[PDB]
Amino acid sequence: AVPSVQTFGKKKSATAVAHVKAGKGLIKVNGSPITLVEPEILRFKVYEPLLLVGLDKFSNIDIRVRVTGGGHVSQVYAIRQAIAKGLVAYHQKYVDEQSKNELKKAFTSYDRTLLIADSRRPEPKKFGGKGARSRFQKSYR
Amino acid sequence: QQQQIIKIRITLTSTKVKQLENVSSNIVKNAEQHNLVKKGPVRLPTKVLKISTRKTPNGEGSKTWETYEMRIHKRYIDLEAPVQIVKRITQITIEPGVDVEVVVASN
Amino acid sequence: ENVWFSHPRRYGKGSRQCRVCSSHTGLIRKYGLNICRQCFREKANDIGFNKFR
Amino acid sequence: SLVVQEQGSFQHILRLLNTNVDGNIKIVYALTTIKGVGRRYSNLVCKKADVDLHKRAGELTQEELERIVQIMQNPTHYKIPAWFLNRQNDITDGKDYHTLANNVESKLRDDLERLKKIRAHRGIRHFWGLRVRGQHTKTTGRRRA
Amino acid sequence: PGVSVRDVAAQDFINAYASFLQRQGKLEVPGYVDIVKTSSGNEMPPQDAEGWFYKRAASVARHIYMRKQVGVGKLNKLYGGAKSRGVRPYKHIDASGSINRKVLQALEKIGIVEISPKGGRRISENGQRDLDRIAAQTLEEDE
RNA sequence: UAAUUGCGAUAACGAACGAGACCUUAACCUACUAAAUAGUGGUGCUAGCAUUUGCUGGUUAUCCACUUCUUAGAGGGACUAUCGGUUUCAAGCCGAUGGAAGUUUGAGGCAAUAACAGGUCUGUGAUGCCCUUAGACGUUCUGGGCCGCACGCGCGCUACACUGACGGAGCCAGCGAGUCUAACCUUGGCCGAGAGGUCUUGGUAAUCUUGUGAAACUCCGUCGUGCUGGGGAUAGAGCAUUGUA
Repeated sequence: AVPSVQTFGKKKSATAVAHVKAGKGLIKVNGSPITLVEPEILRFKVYEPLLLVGLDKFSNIDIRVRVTGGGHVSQVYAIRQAIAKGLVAYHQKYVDEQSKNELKKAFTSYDRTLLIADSRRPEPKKFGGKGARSRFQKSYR
Repeated sequence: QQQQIIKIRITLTSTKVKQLENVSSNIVKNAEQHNLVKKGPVRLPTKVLKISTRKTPNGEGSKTWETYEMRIHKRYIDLEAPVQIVKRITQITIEPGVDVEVVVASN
Repeated sequence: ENVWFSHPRRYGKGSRQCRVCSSHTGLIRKYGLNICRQCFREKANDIGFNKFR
Repeated sequence: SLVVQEQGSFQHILRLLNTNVDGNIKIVYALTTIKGVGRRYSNLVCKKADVDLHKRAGELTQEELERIVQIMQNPTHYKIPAWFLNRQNDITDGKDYHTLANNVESKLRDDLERLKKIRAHRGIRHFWGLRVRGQHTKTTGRRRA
Repeated sequence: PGVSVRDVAAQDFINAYASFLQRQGKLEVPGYVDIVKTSSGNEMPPQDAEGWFYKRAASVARHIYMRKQVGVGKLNKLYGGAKSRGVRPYKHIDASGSINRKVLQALEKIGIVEISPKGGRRISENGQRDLDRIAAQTLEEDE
């Protein structure tokens, strides 16, 4: 009756709403930060998308997302690379042109599954076969 | 209201072609003989939830075997028909095996 | 005329024997089948046949 | 918290349950060291004796190491439930006969002489000397058997 | 005034609020502590042999917000452990349910935790006050 | 070279099969006038701070539409190409590697040719086969051995550490049954040292035991490597489960 659309947008493996909240570099959404995690394993792995690229680099970008889907391991292994792509590529309107060109040329010799976003999607398989690496399960006679 | 249109989603589900052609020919000839709106059905990627009772205990030897597969040909109708004839489609052509999910959603 | 030809048979392997051919396998009570392994091959079109993989 | 300032009250090896004990361990481990008593029984009598775990062999000398043994022997006059332990209502009258040091290796054969008197399978399998708790040993048997 | 919805953490919270509750005197000990194994899937009881009830209390005290509600059917699972069936592999087995139910009931009677609708537990107002402001004050003190 | 695969000449010519003959794969469409269990703006006010609107019930024909993950049908990608030599280019090697794919497209399936004194006569009354019914060539019946070991062979693990421990987040995977005339029946509550014991909740269930939640990982205070903490195929007392047992 009314042309009321939900602003459906895409993400790595989930849905999103296409209405971003601009701000003054506030990496949070109004009641909770995410970045304070302290895992004791992947610390340098999370510092890699930022510490090698530029320490703060958040004077002109925020992350404003709430999505329920995908997975937790996918979330940790996807959102950091996602904002890395946001800060190195989407910032071409803002960041220095020679700086981003140097960065892309530096990462051309760095694409070793460290600057790759998780493009994984859930898929169902069919009943009748289960094997992946070993053999199947069949009887004699 | 009188002559309500709540649009319970009729869920056309069959196994064999003798019943599939039966129900599909039935609904379309019903539409043809009481002059329903001209909007026909198409099939679907069928709603298969994987459940089965396998009897293959131990894996010795080689494979001289088939595939355990079956297609429940759950299809649908894209139309704007009344809830009345949606109910009468279930009332007539009585055969146990056709399921109808109670879903108030037209399109 | 015999009195002692009865015997308790309600459960366990001693009560329920095969129905296929007086066979010697098939301790599977799926849907009350209790059908043999050669008998599953005697059965024709219950495998869901199709070959791509 | 607490700095070590103890003096030379640590003495030679003390006598207990007709054996020797190491003078380089907490008293709870010193009690577990003795046959007839283990970890849970040891710490049970310890935390029922209400002694802190920061005390070396200087404290709890032989004269202070009798309250513990006596409350271990007597669970009656102190409200020791004696059902958290194993042995209770075993064979005699119903009374809690808590396990003890020499009592165990003096009573381990009353059940056995009972069993071979009755001539049960637990007696005759033991007389054969084969495994008794129901494990199949057809193939091997090199060193024991 | 600038204080956000929460300023809570886990380890600072535990090892500070344990002594805080020891100062406040809220023991709520179930009586038969330090006699039991404390789990059906552990090797021995704890080695301190005195109390350790705040070690559970202040853990659940921020577990009750890190999860929206706390379920004992999953708590005893998460506290389960490995056990050996002799000459067999190690199997994960659930922890005790008796002590979990008893400490949960003890804190329910104390009035920190509370049974919420739709199945589960929520935090009462004393715990909510312990969550927001005094946690920030304690960590700003000890940091 | 994974191949009777390409060049090339010839008593050679033109034809099928093993691969080629087919499809499931692995990180796939701003895609399908496809469904209320997987969810998003406005939100129905906030019960966590209630002024720092994301949210708690999506106020049980429940704030609407739909798939953007539960159900997957199409056509579509990657090919050594744009570089040079390594065959005279007619094969083939490199690195700029180009991503739903530089290993043919990783892993999977056709028993192609024609044979085996090969396992199945004891497999469905299947083969010119030796013998019977009263002492049935024993159909059935009271039960129990079918795991007895002087011996060796064979795939499977419990340890021979300061790697044994408390506290916690570590939990990111589809997997499977259900009375219809007998055992699947609670996520939660309560008792217990614990096997375990009782209730709205599960017989037509994506729906209820199932909202399947797979496990030890880093840590410090302390004991603490030893035939002792490294454990239990070894022996004893009591607590009960599935099963007449």
